[PDB]
Amino acid sequence: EFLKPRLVDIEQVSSTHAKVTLEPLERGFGHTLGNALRRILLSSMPGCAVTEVEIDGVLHEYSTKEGVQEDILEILLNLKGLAVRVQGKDEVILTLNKSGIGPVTAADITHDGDVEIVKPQHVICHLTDENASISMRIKVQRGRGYVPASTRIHSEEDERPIGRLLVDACYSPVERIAYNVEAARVEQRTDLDKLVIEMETNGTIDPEEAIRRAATILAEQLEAFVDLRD
Amino acid sequence: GVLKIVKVYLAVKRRIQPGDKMAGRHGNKGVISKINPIEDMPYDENGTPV
Amino acid sequence: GPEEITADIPNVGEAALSKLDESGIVYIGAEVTGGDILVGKVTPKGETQL
Repeated sequence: EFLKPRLVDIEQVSSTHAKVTLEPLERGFGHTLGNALRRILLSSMPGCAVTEVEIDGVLHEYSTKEGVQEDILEILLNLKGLAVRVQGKDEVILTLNKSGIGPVTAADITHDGDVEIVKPQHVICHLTDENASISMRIKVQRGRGYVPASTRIHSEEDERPIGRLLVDACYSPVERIAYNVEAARVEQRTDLDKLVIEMETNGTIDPEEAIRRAATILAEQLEAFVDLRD
Repeated sequence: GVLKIVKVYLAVKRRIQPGDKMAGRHGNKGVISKINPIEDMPYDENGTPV
Repeated sequence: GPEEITADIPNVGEAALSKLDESGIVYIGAEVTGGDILVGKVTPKGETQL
């Protein structure tokens, strides 16, 4: 004699905000599904982010291209916060060519079908000389969690080039997930709760898709208890 | 006596880790004891962890 | 006799002489780690009596 909650309306406040509600919760299950969902979404959602950059005429990170007005150490720290969602493949290799005076925004990346940038007003660097020219070949991958450049070196496998500037990659499309259970009301039931997961992605992952991939990470894991093998 | 010298530089980039020694301005030292995950940290009413 | 900065080294595997060019010095930008070679240098030694 239990109740089971069903997905309800998804108020989309902005592009990076979201509010999804789980209507018919039995009493005592508010904080049980919430904190078991907030603790999964913040941890293990698969995403995509840059993995290694490569510029045309620079050898290491601490150089300084001529014409741009940032050290290369800042051009990598600006790419790391580049949000991008690839649909078909698993990894891509982007491109970026620009010349002339004016800030090189992220929207000047070469346009492919699958690769779909999300924040096209993103600044990357600046150009401040009429005969300046910056041409890089960004890389992109899928994964989850966080894997720094040092620990991703163990699987280097003879990284022959000396122009492969390595970036640290933090794939995760969530930044903060608050949730609060309140007094839901079915037509006739003394006490029913409502979960309201106020999520906030970096414009990458669909909200309703996150929960349907956070639940199957739980429901796939409880098998080891349902069948206590001994 | 010396014939030819060769000086070489290395630019190592060390991160933070257990064992380091942070400290505020008011003389409150402390050695970092652990680096939690993103979600074990106490979150206030709007999810922002400390 | 004088030492040399020749890029040839006695019984060293080619895994070690990968970064340094034929002149003996390392490149500029080659990410090295512990125990790698930075400057090939050999010193004359006789008087073995093994």
